[PDB]
Amino acid sequence: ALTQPPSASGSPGQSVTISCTGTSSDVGAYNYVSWYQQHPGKAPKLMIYEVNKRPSGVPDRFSGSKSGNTASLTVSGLQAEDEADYYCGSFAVSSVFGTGTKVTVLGQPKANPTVTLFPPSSEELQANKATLVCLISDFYPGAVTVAWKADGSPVKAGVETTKPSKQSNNKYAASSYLSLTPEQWKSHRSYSCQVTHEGSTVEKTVAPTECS
Amino acid sequence: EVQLVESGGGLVQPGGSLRLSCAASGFSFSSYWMSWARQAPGKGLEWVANIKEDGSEKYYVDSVKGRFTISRDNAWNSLYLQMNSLRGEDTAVYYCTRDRGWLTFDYWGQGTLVTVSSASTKGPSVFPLAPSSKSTSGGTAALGCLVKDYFPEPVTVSWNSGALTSGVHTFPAVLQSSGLYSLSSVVTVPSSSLGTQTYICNVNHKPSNTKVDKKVEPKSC
Ligand SMILES: [Cl-]
Ligand SMILES: [Cl-]
Ligand SMILES: [Cl-]
Ligand SMILES: [Cl-]
Ligand SMILES: [Cl-]
Ligand SMILES: [Cl-]
Ligand SMILES: [Mg+2]
Repeated sequence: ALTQPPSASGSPGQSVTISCTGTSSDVGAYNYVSWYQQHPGKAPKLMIYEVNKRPSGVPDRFSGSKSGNTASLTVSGLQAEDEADYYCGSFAVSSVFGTGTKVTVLGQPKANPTVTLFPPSSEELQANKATLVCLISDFYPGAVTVAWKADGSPVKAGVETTKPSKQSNNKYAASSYLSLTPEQWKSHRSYSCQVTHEGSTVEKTVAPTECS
Repeated sequence: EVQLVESGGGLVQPGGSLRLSCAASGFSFSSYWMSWARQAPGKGLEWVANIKEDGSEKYYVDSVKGRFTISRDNAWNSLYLQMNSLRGEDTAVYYCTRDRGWLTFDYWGQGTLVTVSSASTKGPSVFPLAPSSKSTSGGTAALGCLVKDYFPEPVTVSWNSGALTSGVHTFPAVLQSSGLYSLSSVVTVPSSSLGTQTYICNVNHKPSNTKVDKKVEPKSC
């Protein structure tokens, strides 16, 4: 319900603003918007409450504001440790927390993803299962969105996607799976794995009748 | 210093029950609303339940309304979450949090993992991710192993018994709705090697004492 951009970035010392969009009943009706920072493997920490207040020991380079149905978190003078997931949160939003934004503090050149899409193997089909495996590699910043299509229509059931994590060459990789029955697999002309990275999309397609 | 410490996380089977507890210190516990939040692995945060300073009001997110009960003990600075009719959807790290007002969580515990699965220890089934018949014409080709349906974590994956490490990436595991984990491992190799170099992923699943070595071959087609 509270919508955030999936990612945002800046180089050390630059500013970045991330937005949190709700409705007139929550962000527009109340000044009780919060911002939480979460580093990998750690609990969230409150960075901003009541739209613009900072807990003690949150650096003043974090500031919060609200206009309309949108709250915004601004980091003025990013430091590398600010790289984290940021969630907004609001009173009167049913699950409270926004969809979250990975803020990257840029430390290497932008790298576009390679997408590798494997159809179900003959062996897995013979075991009565059908997994499409979409491997996404060599991207940076480490934030992607993955969407699946069957015959051009969006497919949400049966998808599991892993959070990007570092490769040993320090670019990122992520994986996504579309788990189908063999009957489902054969009942469509094509399937696609569509990766959105930094506002642009790369899509790979396979077909049950096509030797990928 | 405000400190919140969860305990009680663990593996529980669907339909099962589980009680979480939180030990709070460093503030007037009985002066504050307290709240539980949760986070499925690699996913976003979700509020779960809160409870008024004196316990006279309890509230739950819709997904847990009527399955979960939150309670507090002000004399013992303790917050509880009774979880019932548990489901795979509920697999999450659960955080104890202090609510300073209007669903604002100014302090958070370290979190406790609840995994909801009916699975018993199970070795993986490994399927080849054969290189594209297009990538096969030259240059490089990605090939891999799909390591399916095992429990518990972890599996480790090597390639050619550890002789192949460059360009290997083993992904984190997903917990499927079945209650079992899957992951993939991929390696990029020279396409010119595909007809002469054998590529074998070595999948070790210590919990089941299972090791699988799967040869990954170019596709006949
Ligand atoms: Cl970097
Ligand atoms: Cl740069
Ligand atoms: Cl690499
Ligand atoms: Cl109570
Ligand atoms: Cl506070
Ligand atoms: Cl790896
Ligand atoms: Mg960085």
